[PDB]
Amino acid sequence: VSTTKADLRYVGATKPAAVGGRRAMNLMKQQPFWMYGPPYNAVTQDEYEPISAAAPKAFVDYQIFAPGTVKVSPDSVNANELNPVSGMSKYIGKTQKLVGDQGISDRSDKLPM
Amino acid sequence: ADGNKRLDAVNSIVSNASCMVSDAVSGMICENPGLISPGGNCYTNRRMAACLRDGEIILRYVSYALLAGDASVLEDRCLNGLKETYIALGVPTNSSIRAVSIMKAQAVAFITNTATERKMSFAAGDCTSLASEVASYFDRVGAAIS
Amino acid sequence: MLDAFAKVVAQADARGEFLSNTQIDALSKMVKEGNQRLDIVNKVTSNASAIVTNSARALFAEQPQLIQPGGNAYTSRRMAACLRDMEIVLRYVSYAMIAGDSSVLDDRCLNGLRETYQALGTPGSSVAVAIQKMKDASVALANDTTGTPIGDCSSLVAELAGYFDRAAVSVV
Amino acid sequence: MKSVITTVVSAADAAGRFPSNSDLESIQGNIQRSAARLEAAEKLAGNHEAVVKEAGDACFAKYAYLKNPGEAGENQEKINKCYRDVDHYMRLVNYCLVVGGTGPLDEWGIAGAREVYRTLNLPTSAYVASIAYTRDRLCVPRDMSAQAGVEFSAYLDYLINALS
Amino acid sequence: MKSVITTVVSAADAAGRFPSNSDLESIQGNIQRSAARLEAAEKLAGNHEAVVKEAGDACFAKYAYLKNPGEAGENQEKINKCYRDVDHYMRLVNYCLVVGGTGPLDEWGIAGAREVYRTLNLPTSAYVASIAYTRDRLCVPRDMSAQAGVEFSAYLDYLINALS
Amino acid sequence: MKSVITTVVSAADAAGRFPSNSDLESIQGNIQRSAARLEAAEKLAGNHEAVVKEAGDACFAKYAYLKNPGEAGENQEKINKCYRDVDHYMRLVNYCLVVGGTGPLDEWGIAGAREVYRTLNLPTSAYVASIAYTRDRLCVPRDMSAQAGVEFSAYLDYLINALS
Amino acid sequence: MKTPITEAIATADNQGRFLSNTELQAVNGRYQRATASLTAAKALTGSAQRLITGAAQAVYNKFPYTTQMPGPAYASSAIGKAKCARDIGYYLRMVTYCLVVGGTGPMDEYLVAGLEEINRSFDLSPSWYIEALQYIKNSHGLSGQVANEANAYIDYAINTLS
Amino acid sequence: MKTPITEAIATADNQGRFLSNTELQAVNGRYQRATASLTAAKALTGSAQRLITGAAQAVYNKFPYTTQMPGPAYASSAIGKAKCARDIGYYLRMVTYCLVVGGTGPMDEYLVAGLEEINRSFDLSPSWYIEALQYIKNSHGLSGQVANEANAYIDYAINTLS
Ligand SMILES: *CC[C@H]1/C(=C/c2[nH]c(/C=C3N=C(/C=C4\NC(=O)C(CC)=C4C)C(C)=C\3CCC(=O)O)c(CCC(=O)O)c2C)NC(=O)[C@@H]1C
Ligand SMILES: *[C@@H](C)[C@H]1/C(=C/C2=NC(=C\c3[nH]c(C[C@H]4NC(=O)C(C=C)=C4C)c(C)c3CCC(=O)O)/C(CCC(=O)O)=C2C)NC(=O)[C@@H]1C
Ligand SMILES: *[C@@H](C)[C@H]1/C(=C/C2=NC(=C\c3[nH]c(C[C@H]4NC(=O)C(C=C)=C4C)c(C)c3CCC(=O)O)/C(CCC(=O)O)=C2C)NC(=O)[C@@H]1C
Ligand SMILES: *[C@@H](C)[C@H]1/C(=C/C2=NC(=C\c3[nH]c(C[C@H]4NC(=O)C(C=C)=C4C)c(C)c3CCC(=O)O)/C(CCC(=O)O)=C2C)NC(=O)[C@@H]1C
Ligand SMILES: *[C@H](C)[C@H]1/C(=C/C2=NC(=C\c3[nH]c(C[C@H]4NC(=O)C(C=C)=C4C)c(C)c3CCC(=O)O)/C(CCC(=O)O)=C2C)NC(=O)[C@@H]1C
Ligand SMILES: *[C@H](C)[C@H]1/C(=C/C2=NC(=C\c3[nH]c(C[C@H]4NC(=O)C(C=C)=C4C)c(C)c3CCC(=O)O)/C(CCC(=O)O)=C2C)NC(=O)[C@@H]1C
Ligand SMILES: *[C@H](C)[C@H]1/C(=C/C2=NC(=C\c3[nH]c(C[C@H]4NC(=O)C(C=C)=C4C)c(C)c3CCC(=O)O)/C(CCC(=O)O)=C2C)NC(=O)[C@@H]1C
Ligand SMILES: *[C@H](C)[C@H]1/C(=C/C2=NC(=C\c3[nH]c(C[C@H]4NC(=O)C(C=C)=C4C)c(C)c3CCC(=O)O)/C(CCC(=O)O)=C2C)NC(=O)[C@@H]1C
Ligand SMILES: *[C@H](C)[C@H]1/C(=C/C2=NC(=C\c3[nH]c(C[C@H]4NC(=O)C(C=C)=C4C)c(C)c3CCC(=O)O)/C(CCC(=O)O)=C2C)NC(=O)[C@@H]1C
Ligand SMILES: *[C@H](C)[C@H]1/C(=C/c2[nH]c(/C=C3N=C(/C=C4\NC(=O)C(CC)=C4C)C(C)=C\3CCC(=O)O)c(CCC(=O)O)c2C)NC(=O)[C@@H]1C
Ligand SMILES: *[C@H](C)[C@H]1/C(=C/c2[nH]c(/C=C3N=C(/C=C4\NC(=O)C(CC)=C4C)C(C)=C\3CCC(=O)O)c(CCC(=O)O)c2C)NC(=O)[C@@H]1C
Ligand SMILES: C=CC1=C(C)[C@@H](Cc2[nH]c(/C=C3N=C(/C=C4\NC(=O)[C@H](C)[C@H]4CC)C(C)=C\3CCC(=O)O)c(CCC(=O)O)c2C)NC1=O
Ligand SMILES: C=CC1=C(C)[C@@H](Cc2[nH]c(/C=C3N=C(/C=C4\NC(=O)[C@H](C)[C@H]4CC)C(C)=C\3CCC(=O)O)c(CCC(=O)O)c2C)NC1=O
Repeated sequence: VSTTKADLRYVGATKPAAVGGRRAMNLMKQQPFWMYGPPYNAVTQDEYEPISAAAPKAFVDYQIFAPGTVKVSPDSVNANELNPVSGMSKYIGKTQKLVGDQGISDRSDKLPM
Repeated sequence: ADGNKRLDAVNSIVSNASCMVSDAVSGMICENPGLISPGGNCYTNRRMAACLRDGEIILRYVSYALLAGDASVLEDRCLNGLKETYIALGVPTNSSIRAVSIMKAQAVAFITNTATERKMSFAAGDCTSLASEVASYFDRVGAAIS
Repeated sequence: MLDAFAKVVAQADARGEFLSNTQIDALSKMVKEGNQRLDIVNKVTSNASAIVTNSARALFAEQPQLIQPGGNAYTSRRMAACLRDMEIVLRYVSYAMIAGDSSVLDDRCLNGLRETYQALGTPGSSVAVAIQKMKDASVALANDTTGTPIGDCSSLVAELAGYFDRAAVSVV
Repeated sequence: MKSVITTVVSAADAAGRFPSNSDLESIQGNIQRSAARLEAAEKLAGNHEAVVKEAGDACFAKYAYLKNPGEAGENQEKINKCYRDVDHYMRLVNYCLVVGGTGPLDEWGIAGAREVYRTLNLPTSAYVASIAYTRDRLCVPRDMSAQAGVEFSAYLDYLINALS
Repeated sequence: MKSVITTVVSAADAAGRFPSNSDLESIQGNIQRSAARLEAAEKLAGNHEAVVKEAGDACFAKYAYLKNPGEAGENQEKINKCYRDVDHYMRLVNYCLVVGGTGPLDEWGIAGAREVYRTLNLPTSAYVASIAYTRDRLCVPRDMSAQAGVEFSAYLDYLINALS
Repeated sequence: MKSVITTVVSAADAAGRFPSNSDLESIQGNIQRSAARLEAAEKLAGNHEAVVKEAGDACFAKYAYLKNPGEAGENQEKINKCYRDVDHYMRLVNYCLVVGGTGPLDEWGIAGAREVYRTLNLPTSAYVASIAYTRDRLCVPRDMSAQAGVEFSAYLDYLINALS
Repeated sequence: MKTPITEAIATADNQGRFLSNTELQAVNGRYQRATASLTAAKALTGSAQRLITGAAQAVYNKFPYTTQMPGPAYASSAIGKAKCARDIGYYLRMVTYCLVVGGTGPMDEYLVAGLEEINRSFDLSPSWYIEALQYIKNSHGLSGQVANEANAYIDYAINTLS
Repeated sequence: MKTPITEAIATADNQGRFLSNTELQAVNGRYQRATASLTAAKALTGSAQRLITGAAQAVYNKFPYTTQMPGPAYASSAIGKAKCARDIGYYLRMVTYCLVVGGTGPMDEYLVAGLEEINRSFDLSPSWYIEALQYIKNSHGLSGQVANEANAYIDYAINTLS
């Protein structure tokens, strides 16, 4: 009782990793939210990609621009919505990887390079 | 031969490398200031960190192709798949040529030593063959994307 | 061992009967599939190294304690023996696919595998996750065309999925 | 409105007939498929302010020329009328999953729109740049069901088809 | 599992008899009641990450002493195991609405729990305050129907009376 | 187009006959002989830019007077129409090896060709200097197989003989 | 040599008995499949230097350090480039040998046995050849069951290199 | 475990005899050499974080494609950079075990048994690890026989990879 979206993902994981590229990690699946934290430490699929190791020496200065052309939005303006009495926060700290999404990603968009 | 002119021109680019990329990708924002509005795609912290990483790889390729003296270092898998990698991700792929055309202007400033706020000490002589040699490499990169 | 043709013969010799006319017409359908069965065994065998390694790669992403010091796949001899077992199970599942009968699969791989992993301390709930990851890498490789003529193979991929589920319940 | 009920009751009236067994057999189909569309009419009516407000950002991040002077995104009242429009369309798409057909999208969102958007110089390619953003971003086990994510994304590219 | 099927089979196995007319009459109750308790099990299985995390910090909103030194909510690992152990209990209530009895709650959540929460010094009135918060959060027409909320709350206070 | 399957049907219709065992026996020759002319049709389908080039200048090497004023190949607009024509003949030879007979070359490239080259002053000795060069620039173990260099060479001088 | 005919003689000589229809049906399957296996051997042989030159150029684009790094193990000289194209021709030639005899017999004896002792000694990466075998798999131009016979022995060579 | 002490016991047990002076002299040679072996183990343990993170950078400077190329086999992501430095620390830890024990017995058991099949499966190149082991041989700063003891287990690991 499989689906077309599931079988188009898993067939990229049958090529070798010298050929398939980022598609070699396409067999991994979404786990519960507590599985990504401190006793268990399960790895997301974004950490196998080169976007997780991006740290350039260059930087945008932000005083080059005209006033009015830099925008900043928060995620909430509420203190117990940003951090509860427990430490389980989506926004502040090391507990923002404890979420029910984002274990898997889309690396079947581009190419096998 | 004259490998001293070859080494002077590469060194003048790998010295001012991080100033070049941060001038290029911020002159690119300055022209369309909607890349860093909400919804734009240099807006978030990781999308900003990857656009900076791309210009450092591109300038590394042009700096290393100038040191060898051939465009055999240019093709890589970098020359092919950049135009398809940006369309698939969804990246303004003409605005990504503004950052390479800006970087092209700075490298022919540092080589011909006409940089309007930096002056370095060289010998006397000419470099306007090496300035064209690196204009072609900055054209091979900006033609592989469109 | 005995395949699916030999399975109904052995069931008929123990009754002392000739095969029926209905039973010959049911073995004509097993020859009528014939080439579609050999396409599944061709696709699974041709990508056998990448199915085992990339589903071991995805097991250690979700259960990363297996390769920590004190885990069951931490050393070179204990990691190489783990990939060797995942290639043993994929071998005898392809043997059971070309035969149409799961008799070589349990008489030469599965019988005594639960007793082996209980004497060694190998986590049997993690072996069945590696079996279930080679399953959907192979039932997604089964129903893609890639140089096969277009047709319906949904009855032979339910048989291949049933051999992966059989190997997974004989160890969990 | 074009629904399942209003087609088979109009057509029998056009012939002067009573309701017959082919009419009741189609309203029976409005009992099997009805559970999925009333599940995407509810996920959209509970999270519309979050889908409207970062689909309108895709309309401006792709067409940055619209923020020039003289365009339809020059001042901030024009940009606010844009986000109201994407909220207007999603309210019509939510109406379609409750009615069952494309009744409210046709009469209230399409029938006249090609005249109005051409007089007031609003591009339709910026309207479909945001409706295609919502469609290519549905996540089928997470956002809704599998069959509720089919019929939600079928009313979307009906609107993408009618505008472009 | 303690269920409707496994009760009437075990009762007719200890007596050594075939399934009688009263053993088939009990499985008919499993049919007429399955409509309500599978609606609650599907409503829970779609929105479980938001129900668990809403109840996980209802523990610490009543008992702020658990962040004191030596307690059970000191560091990041102990609150990860706390939100896990609440999510374990909400999975077993989803399993009990599917099976139809208190089977998975008894064998997997309740048996042996008094000896573990005392040896490891986890206050059992805080494995209750998260369960009691979910039982009063439920609005009977809003999230589910009337009889789906009767079944959902009756498995929710079976767990409360088993920890108390 | 003249081929095996057209000529044995046009002959068996001149008499008003059903297809007989001498009509079928001809088309069995279409089966044994197609495996050599199809790997001489795809062999030209890939490499055809290099053969119109290598043969299009073989005439102009031979007939160097063609670039004088008043002549045919005097300027580059006429030279481009000339290289286009050798492309046209090579395309039809690719068509002929697919059908099996000279129907394409006759009905498209041969029929009426003498009426025009006399009118437009084109020397047909230049046209056959190209096609003859392609014939003997051919290494029959290297370029294709042996019996494919029979089928490729057969249509190549049928075009020569129909221009001579 | 592992061919379908020698593996049928060996299963009858092992128990010391004459050939039966268990073994005659196995040799019959070779003959029915050798129609498609011998057209793929003609086609890969005729397209050899198009495929050896093109596959060497695909390794130099996937792994461009191999043409830049100094050392004997790299194709960064005239001699090292001549040995790289020699190696693609060895791999393509064993594939055509396997299509002739109908099993994975010739590349077992001539290519696979002793391969990883060489790649360890002479510092050759086995992923250099997987990219070369993937170019030939995508650009031989075959189709039908002619492609399925050629790809089945190309994919066998990838499985021994990984 | 292959130590100088347990190779002497296993020699006497395979012959069914008591420990003669052939085996007491082999144990005595370990005690004469254990002075330099146990100060080398102390000095490599105290320099662990300096030698691991310095030798990961030596591989990224000689093979700079290993930080650019996507795929799970390369140090291009957060988890691949973490797994590369974890493997230098596995090699440094087994050298300190071999210096304490007195023979190539811990890294024969824990490291080299099955290492060729792992590198070929997970596409890891053994020339990466040789370069990191040449950095540790040229940066521990030991001298005399204390350096002779540490170097003799570092290029035992090099001969199993090359
Ligand atoms: C990723 C796999 C899981 C795992 C596997 C694991 N298995 C072993 C050891 C053995 N497995 C067998 C079983 C077979 N051997 C065979 O030849 C056949 C074919 C008929 C079977 C079914 C045997 C005999 C052994 C022991 C001998 C050996 O290979 O060394 C080990 C090693 C255990 C040890 O203590 O060395 C592992 C690690 N373990 C996991 O963690 C994975 C979940
Ligand atoms: C870092 C500052 C380097 C350096 C680089 C050079 N940049 C040169 C030209 C140049 N400058 C800009 C400015 C740009 N940054 C912004 O923030 C904004 C507005 C928001 C703008 C416009 C651009 C786009 C360019 C490219 C050419 C152009 O389009 O103007 C340049 C050449 C100048 C010269 O002739 O000297 C150099 C060398 N300059 C330095 O000296 C430090 C080392
Ligand atoms: C899942 C398989 C996808 C994926 C999903 C993510 N979406 C995220 C945020 C987000 N999601 C939506 C669309 C969603 N909301 C709805 O109301 C409906 C149905 C009408 C849908 C489909 C929106 C509008 C947003 C913006 C913010 C919000 O409202 O949540 C999300 C969080 C991070 C992110 O934005 O990427 C995820 C992970 N993302 C994936 O990578 C896979 C492919
Ligand atoms: C938050 C509501 C609590 C709190 C809770 C903790 N519970 C902890 C551990 C724990 N919970 C269980 C029962 C759970 N495991 C299961 O497998 C199932 C059913 C399938 C259930 C309900 C067990 C067996 C354990 C111990 C094993 C483990 O470590 O997971 C726990 C960890 C204890 C520790 O760290 O020593 C905590 C912290 N903490 C709070 O502050 C309030 C009281
Ligand atoms: C910056 C001036 C651009 C821009 C860049 C973005 N690139 C993003 C991801 C990305 N970039 C590349 C190409 C890069 N990798 C290479 O290996 C080479 C050459 C050898 C280059 C130039 C790749 C392959 C990827 C995808 C891999 C990954 O995601 O890690 C990116 C992130 C987009 C996203 O994931 O949402 C950005 C923002 N974007 C811009 O707006 C300007 C024009
Ligand atoms: C072109 C960008 C310059 C310029 C270049 C010239 N340099 C000349 C001589 C020269 N340059 C260097 C430095 C270079 N050689 C190296 O070996 C290294 C690094 C190890 C570097 C950076 C040296 C050492 C020399 C030789 C004379 C000296 O000792 O300085 C030169 C004269 C020709 C020649 O003899 O090579 C030229 C024209 N000069 C310019 O006018 C533009 C701006
Ligand atoms: C099902 C999972 C596949 C699929 C299978 C089909 N294959 C069909 C015909 C066919 N297959 C082969 C290859 C096979 N026969 C052999 O002898 C060997 C190796 C020794 C192999 C690998 C051949 C030669 C043939 C031709 C026989 C024929 O055409 O009948 C086939 C029949 C086509 C049809 O009737 O429609 C099917 C359905 N096709 C699929 O789409 C899925 C993915
Ligand atoms: C934002 C994504 C657009 C954009 C939109 C603008 N729309 C403007 C006016 C407008 N829009 C509608 C359609 C709306 N009204 C409805 O009743 C329904 C459906 C029930 C819909 C979708 C109408 C009828 C009008 C005219 C009356 C009014 O002002 O509301 C508008 C202002 C027009 C002007 O005065 O220039 C803008 C700017 N602009 C954009 O840039 C993108 C394309
Ligand atoms: C009924 C007493 C009230 C009412 C209460 C509100 N509930 C609100 C949000 C809300 N409620 C629940 C629990 C319920 N929904 C579920 O899906 C499940 C189990 C699967 C249960 C027990 C949840 C999880 C949430 C948050 C998600 C959401 O609905 O937005 C609510 C909104 C404020 C709030 O965030 O709590 C109210 C006002 N609502 C009513 O209309 C009657 C009067
Ligand atoms: C080309 C794809 C890449 C490459 C090739 C390269 N190979 C060598 C050296 C050898 N290759 C072999 C392989 C075989 N010999 C056989 O007889 C067979 C079966 C028919 C095979 C597969 C062997 C044995 C050697 C070493 C002995 C010799 O040179 O003959 C080199 C030279 C390395 C050296 O001399 O040490 C090179 C450069 N290397 C690349 O960079 C390309 C990506
Ligand atoms: C770092 C210098 C280079 C690099 C490293 C890298 N290695 C792996 C994966 C593995 N390494 C081992 C090795 C051992 N495991 C052991 O237990 C022992 C003895 C104690 C050794 C020597 C093993 C078994 C693996 C695979 C297990 C796993 O998946 O983690 C990776 C990840 C590869 C993958 O496919 O996951 C990486 C990135 N790679 C580089 O690029 C550096 C140059
Ligand atoms: C499908 C088959 C097919 C063809 C082969 C061509 C045949 C052909 N060629 C030309 C037309 C021409 N052909 C040539 C040919 C040559 N010039 C030379 O120097 C040499 C003699 C020779 C090739 C080397 C030139 C120069 C013209 C243009 C002459 C003119 O227009 O006056 C024309 C007149 C119309 C036109 O200009 O296109 C036609 C019908 N057309 C077809 O449809
Ligand atoms: C339709 C069929 C068909 C062909 C035959 C070839 C025809 C052909 N051969 C060559 C090219 C060549 N052809 C040969 C072959 C030979 N030289 C000799 O002296 C011998 C007679 C013969 C070997 C038996 C050689 C040696 C070259 C290279 C020399 C050159 O390119 O001028 C070229 C130029 C471009 C190239 O190298 O591919 C072309 C178009 N292409 C085709 O599409």
